[PDB]
Amino acid sequence: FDPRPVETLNVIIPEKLDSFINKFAEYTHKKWAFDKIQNNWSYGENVDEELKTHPMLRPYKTFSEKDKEIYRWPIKESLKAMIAWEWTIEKAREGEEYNPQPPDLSGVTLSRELQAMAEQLAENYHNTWGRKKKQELEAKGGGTHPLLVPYDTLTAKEKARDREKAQELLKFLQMNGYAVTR
Repeated sequence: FDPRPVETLNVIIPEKLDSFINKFAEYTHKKWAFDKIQNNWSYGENVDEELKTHPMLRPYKTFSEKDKEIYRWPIKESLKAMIAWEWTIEKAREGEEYNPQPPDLSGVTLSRELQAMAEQLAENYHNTWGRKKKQELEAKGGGTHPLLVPYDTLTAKEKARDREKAQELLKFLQMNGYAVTR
């Protein structure tokens, strides 16, 4: 297994997409926050597993730029991968879109083409993780990991997390009236 994640260092995301990045970042936070709250988690100055408190259990708008970046960076990385593949992301249509009530993406259907595109994004997520994992293993004294194989050899249950991340992005894009082609 020789993972080659797409280089995004010099890939520039158009300024106009800043709005979607922030919106999707907020959505991702709402999703995380919603789950935590349903599990009796509350706001606290410090992260506490026993008291189930978390300082980030608060409106995304009240976050500092560093905290917002926790959500925005992974999103920018996905977009930079898409731009690197010369995919087109154009606002075509108007979007169909402490108690966080995040939008329900359960009813969003991706075309076969967008699902196919989600596969390439998911593969890149796996190659990114793989390349980072190899560098971690060596830094820690060597070793191996069972998931260090090509994406296509992974089982369905193993592809799941990568697929859902790719689906979430493409769903929210579509829900906001963005058309994605190649």
